[PDB]
Amino acid sequence: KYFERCELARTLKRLGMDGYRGISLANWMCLAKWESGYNTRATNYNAGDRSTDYGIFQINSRYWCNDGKTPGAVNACHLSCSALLQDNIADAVACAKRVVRDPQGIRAWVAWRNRCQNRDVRQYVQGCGV
Repeated sequence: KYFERCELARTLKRLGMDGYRGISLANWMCLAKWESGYNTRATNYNAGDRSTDYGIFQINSRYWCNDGKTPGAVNACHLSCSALLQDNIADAVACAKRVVRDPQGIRAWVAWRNRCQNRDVRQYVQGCGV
């Protein structure tokens, strides 16, 4: 499913993402926007290392979820990567939270550094009632 901007903002807020490990909702919005365009079905195969990025936050199979086909991969979120392809994003959010509990925090996603860090991300949550 492709979420509408404010629909996603409130969906993430209800799932407890607002200020999680000090990360604002607008930061998460910017991340989902640049990672998948708010598409829970988004997928990207990385031919270089044989891994795949899954769902709305494009979480990688090498370390976070298990798809059974990534060489020497781990499953830190303890989830089948299929769970990251559901319209319901509760599991993807649980995993995104797991990712940010590590040292890097939101910096785990290079796209956040590229397109959200030190950027004006207000626009992502304006008018959403969050």
